[PDB]
Amino acid sequence: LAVIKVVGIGGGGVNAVNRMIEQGLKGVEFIAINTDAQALLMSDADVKLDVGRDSTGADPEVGRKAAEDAKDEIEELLRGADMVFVTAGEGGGTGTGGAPVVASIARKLGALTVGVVTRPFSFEGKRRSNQAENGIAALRESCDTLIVIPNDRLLQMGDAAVSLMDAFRSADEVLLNGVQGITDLITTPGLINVDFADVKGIMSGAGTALMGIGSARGEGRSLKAAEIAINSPLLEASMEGAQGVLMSIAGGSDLGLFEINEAASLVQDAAHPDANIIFGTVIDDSLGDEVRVTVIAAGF
Amino acid sequence: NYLAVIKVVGIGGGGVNAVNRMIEQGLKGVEFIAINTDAQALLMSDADVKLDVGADPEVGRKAAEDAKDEIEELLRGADMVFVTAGEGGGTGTGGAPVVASIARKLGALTVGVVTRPFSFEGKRRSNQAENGIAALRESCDTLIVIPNDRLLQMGVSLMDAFRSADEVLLNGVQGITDLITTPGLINVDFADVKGIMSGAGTALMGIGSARGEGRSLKAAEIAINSPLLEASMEGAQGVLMSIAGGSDLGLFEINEAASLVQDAAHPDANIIFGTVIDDSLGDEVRVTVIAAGFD
Ligand SMILES: Nc1nc2c(ncn2[C@@H]2O[C@H](COP(=O)(O)OP(=O)(O)O)[C@@H](O)[C@H]2O)c(=O)[nH]1
Repeated sequence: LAVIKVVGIGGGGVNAVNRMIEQGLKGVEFIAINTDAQALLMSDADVKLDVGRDSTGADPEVGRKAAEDAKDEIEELLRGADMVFVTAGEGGGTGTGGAPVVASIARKLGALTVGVVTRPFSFEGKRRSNQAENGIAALRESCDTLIVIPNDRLLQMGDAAVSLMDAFRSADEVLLNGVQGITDLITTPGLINVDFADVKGIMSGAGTALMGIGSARGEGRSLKAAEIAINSPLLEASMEGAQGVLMSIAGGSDLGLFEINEAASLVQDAAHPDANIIFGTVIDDSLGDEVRVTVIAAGF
Repeated sequence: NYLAVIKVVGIGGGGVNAVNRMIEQGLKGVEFIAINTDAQALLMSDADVKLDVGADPEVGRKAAEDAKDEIEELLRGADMVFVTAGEGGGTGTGGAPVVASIARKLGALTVGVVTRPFSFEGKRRSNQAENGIAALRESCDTLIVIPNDRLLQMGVSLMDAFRSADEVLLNGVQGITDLITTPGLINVDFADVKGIMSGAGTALMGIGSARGEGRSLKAAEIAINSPLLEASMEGAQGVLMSIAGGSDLGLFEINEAASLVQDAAHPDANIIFGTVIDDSLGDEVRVTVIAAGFD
């Protein structure tokens, strides 16, 4: 029985986590870390830590110092976790600076440490994009796996008439997608069981990674969802280059092995010839006639 | 004066986190108080009462001392106060002795719970772990010391080690409070608990669990021999034992467990014995033994 903790650090990460709770992500403890006591009052995370109270504003250095000052505190909150996720929106001060610290503390404790962060949209300014660049380099060193989701690419998906708040709600969703895609294999498996040891085996020290999501209904759903996942703009066409791929397919209890397999086979065929691919399934009884496929691609 | 008022104070990062666990597990019958002692960080809490008085013990000590009146008003009217800094060090280790002294001067039965870190954790300068214990020992009626090293002889990986420490910590409070607050076939008189705990000094704890036939005896045997007890059962002058179980828990089996602790305890020992009804345990029995004093 694995203990999984998901940490949302910074305003973006704390919003992603709330979205995760609101969408019903199960079998994980949620921890919100931020430098603003108000925003935290609003979070529905299980643990809420307010850091850098004296210091405190989009300065990654302030946020690193604020997490580092609270290092013992954070470590006490994490202690006992087999798996730790660190989600944030790269670019600001709290998530950018703080994320690597929370990651390093989890990795030091020997928890499978997975980072799940977004790159800011280009329209947000070259200062943020730069700070996210440095943020992700640091975070990379602290995580077993770091999935980086480029927000610009999210605009090539969903609606073409999306406002600025919906854009960021899509960022929340996709961060949920990345966490759920993995944790659900462990907490609520289907016919094909991929357990903590398995996920640990493929994602330990796998490095930098991208994700692809796809979903569909009705005839040929599993092939359709797999195909969308593998061609996802978030994967940045780098699928056929990946050395390690974890693939999760979720559907109701009625999800048969034939469909599972079809998706699996399509994915294999698009994958690198020497690719280590693990296929797992998820029971999710809320999905109806829909299946969703998540692909995590690493080792380029 | 007739429904024990029990106040559980978690102080510092590790203390509040322990209290939040207690709320999360559904610990009944007690009032929860969260005291943040750090200036730079606040761990939030769903505790009934919260006081933010904010990695040095000295810093915790002063901030607790500065807030002594507020703390005293928070503790006024309690019959029993628990105080813990939980796992990890920090300012809470400094603040704990203060809350404890305030509670004792108010005339409450003051029980501290403290943990000794795993040796693999290393040590921070000035022996501040051992000093936090000595200061808390001077301020408490009874200090329950949990030596985490002993956990690695119970039943272990690193994540289990840490999770076990948290679980036994919660039990250092729940084991005794449940006895007091939650009915069972054999109930205890608070005045007795106060009799064996008042000015008792250091105490150690032992836990045990078993299912099926001979469960009460098996769990009590595990609890009485617990490595956490550091075999202090022999010399112990004051012993509390509690058996938590479902409603069907038989008087005979209950009595066999009580008999066994009496044989194992020192001849001159005070023994307070009782059961708890917890219908969520199923076929399981959980025993807790608190051993205080020496021969
Ligand atoms: N997922 C998500 N990302 C956001 C949200 N708001 C802002 N962001 C992104 O997160 C980046 C950092 O902002 P924020 O997390 O508020 O900064 P911080 O709190 O100082 O780390 C921004 O540049 C955006 O790309 C949000 O509501 N949800």
